[PDB]
Amino acid sequence: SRQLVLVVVFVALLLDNMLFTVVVPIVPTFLYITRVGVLFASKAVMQLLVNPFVGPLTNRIGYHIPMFAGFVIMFLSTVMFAFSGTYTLLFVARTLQGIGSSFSSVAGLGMLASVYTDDHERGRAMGTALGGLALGLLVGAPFGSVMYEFVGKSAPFLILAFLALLDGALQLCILQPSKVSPESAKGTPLFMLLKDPYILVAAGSICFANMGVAILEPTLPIWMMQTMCSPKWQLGLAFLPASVSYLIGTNLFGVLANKMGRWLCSLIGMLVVGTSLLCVPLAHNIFGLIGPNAGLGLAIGMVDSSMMPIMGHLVDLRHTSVYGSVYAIADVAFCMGFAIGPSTGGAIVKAIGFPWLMVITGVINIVYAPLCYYLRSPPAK
Amino acid sequence: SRQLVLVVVFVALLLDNMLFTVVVPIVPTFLYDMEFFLEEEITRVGVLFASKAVMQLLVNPFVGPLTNRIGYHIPMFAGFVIMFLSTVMFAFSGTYTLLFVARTLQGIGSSFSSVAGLGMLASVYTDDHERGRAMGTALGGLALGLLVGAPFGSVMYEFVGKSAPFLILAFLALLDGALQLCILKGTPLFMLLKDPYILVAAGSICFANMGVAILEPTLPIWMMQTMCSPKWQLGLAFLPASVSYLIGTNLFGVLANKMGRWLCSLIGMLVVGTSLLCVPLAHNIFGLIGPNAGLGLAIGMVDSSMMPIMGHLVDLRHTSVYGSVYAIADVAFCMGFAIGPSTGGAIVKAIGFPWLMVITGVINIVYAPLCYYLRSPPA
Ligand SMILES: COC(=O)[C@H]1[C@H]2C[C@@H]3c4[nH]c5cc(OC)ccc5c4CCN3C[C@H]2C[C@@H](OC(=O)c2cc(OC)c(OC)c(OC)c2)[C@@H]1OC
Ligand SMILES: NC[C@H](O)c1ccc(O)c(O)c1
Repeated sequence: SRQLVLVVVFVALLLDNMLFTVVVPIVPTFLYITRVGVLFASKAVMQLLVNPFVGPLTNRIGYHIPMFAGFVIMFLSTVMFAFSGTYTLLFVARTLQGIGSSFSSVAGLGMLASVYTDDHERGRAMGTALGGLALGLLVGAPFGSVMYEFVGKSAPFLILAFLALLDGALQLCILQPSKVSPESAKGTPLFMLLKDPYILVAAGSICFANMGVAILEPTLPIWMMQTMCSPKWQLGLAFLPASVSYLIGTNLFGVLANKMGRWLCSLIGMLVVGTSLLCVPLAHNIFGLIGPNAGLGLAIGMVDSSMMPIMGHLVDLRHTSVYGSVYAIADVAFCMGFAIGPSTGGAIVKAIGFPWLMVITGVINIVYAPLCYYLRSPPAK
Repeated sequence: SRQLVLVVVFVALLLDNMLFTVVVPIVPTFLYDMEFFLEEEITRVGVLFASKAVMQLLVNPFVGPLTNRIGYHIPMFAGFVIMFLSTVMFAFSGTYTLLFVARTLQGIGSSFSSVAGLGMLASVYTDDHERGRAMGTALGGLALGLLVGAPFGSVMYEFVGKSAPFLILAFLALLDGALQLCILKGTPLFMLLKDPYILVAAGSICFANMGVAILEPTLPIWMMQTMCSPKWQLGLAFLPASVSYLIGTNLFGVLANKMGRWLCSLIGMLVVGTSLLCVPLAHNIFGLIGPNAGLGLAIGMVDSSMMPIMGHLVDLRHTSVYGSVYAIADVAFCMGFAIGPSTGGAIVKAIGFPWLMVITGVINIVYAPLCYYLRSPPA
């Protein structure tokens, strides 16, 4: 039944981020710049304030009930999006989407770590989970775009709700969301784990790579309109190479980094993240961003697939075998990088500028890259 | 004949590089043989290896006016003589002090020979494209000397005794003198290190070359301490470095201009740092074929991407001469070979060699973002 758990996480993370990326191409057309920016950040902020309360929560109720709650909140958010047509209602739906995604991500990654106890196999299970995440990000944009250009606004949200119902049936079949079972092992407190430089280094690498992508997310279209003066239909396709490379890289490197070397995988991934971010503000046309964006996506996939099991290896080597808090910290890094991007990108660009922002991010990644060597062989307990 | 000057300069540079890289795997073994504990003498070994760089740095400014005053053949002949004494002293020295004098003489003679021979080659070939054919051939001979000398002394220290390779090199030096025996300005360097762009390029070259500069005095001792390899493999381990450097320099001289020189230099510095980090984890001679080959390829990348950048920087702003790119990278070379081995003894005494490799790799990686300064430099 171990494989069956991965199937849910493949589909749980598939649909959780499908609404996260299907709402972007329907909101600015529907409501028709700062006001729209704060809307997207609602998922990031609200999940950040709930992650510390979710980590220890999984130590007493298990990963099943939080996942079922995330499913329920997914259903409610998508159905509310299907009907609500005001700024406040969309903000509430976004906040619900963020909180439910918090449960879904944390519980899914924790249960994936728990049910897989071999580092080599767990480096491929998480790789395929991140591949499903990349597939969801790939399919979110064209889905909503096409069925808003044709079927109607409530159509894609209704279809996603039906797929969520299928997900609930699947979780009733295999995940068993019926009873609360506390974890036998007592996880270490979060503020012990924040004092461990190894977990700090891993979380920092993840947070800095995802900050490199997150800052690029909203800031890139503004730079495109300012410099290249390009139509709208290909702006979403601009990030398509990055997401495709992320999917390919997460699968391949979940296969490969176990034999390549985890520390080396993270180091080279951060180095290519830095180099790609340096080269990104140098492109003079849409074709010029295929290379740097593809490299950045592959690098972020490398960092994710190499540090996602590295957290489990660290917690198994030093701390106890309770997995909620470490992935709570990792998702906190993810979500903080997500939050810092859109709410502050305009101010950062107006103050220093996009090229200097990318240079700063890339230099931080490069200078931080050697610190990943600290995880080559962390001492045991 | 003009080709005679080419062959004599080729032999001179080849012999200089051969001596430099043949003193590498013999001095640690030679010192160990006398006693039969190298952590106490590592500092003196580093100072000995840096003596040539220090002495060359001291004597470099005088050679210019010295060459102007008396000519080229006499200082070039002086290099032959001092190299002969260096080879003979290496063949017969038994104490540390004698070897130090031999290395200092080798440095003085190397400076004399290199400067005088390159000046004579420039004087004879006034085609202005010839140097590109003749200078390229001379540098290829330098690369061949680096390729051959390191395993040479490694190969023939357990087979033909101790002074055999040095005697052969002295005999070749006699042939080099015989070949030459039947024969017949702008922007001084002190103002070329006041520009931050050229300083960035020179620092890149020096920090990339420091990976091998530190390796030369301490790697054979590390091998004899941890792996217990045979005495004819210590100089063999540097064979992958030479092969990788030749492959990388050719390939990237072909291929670097299309992807951008700054990107090639940045990637090369990053891979230099990664390879120097990977070096301490090698657990046998076979394990070092990967990291050492990668480090050699990385240094070749850095050189092939920096030398054209140095040429462009010198041409756009200052008035460049045939040796401006040679001089600036040379000063980086001597500075690296003097500051690496000199502080290497102290660093390995305080902390292990792996920490030294980690430190050098970290400096290279952190300096790597500084290569953005050279992306389209403006007057
Ligand atoms: C030692 O003797 C040197 O110092 C030469 C080499 C130094 C260093 C090195 N030592 C080793 C020792 C080993 O065993 C212990 C094994 C491997 C290595 C390697 C591999 C890496 N490496 C580089 C070697 C290359 C030489 O430099 C040039 O070839 C050159 C080329 C140019 O144009 C193309 C120039 O510009 C016209 C120029 O002038 C500035 C110089 C350099 O200086 C003459
Ligand atoms: N884990 C998500 C990752 O940061 C990412 C990669 C590529 C993207 O186009 C994206 O929106 C997010």
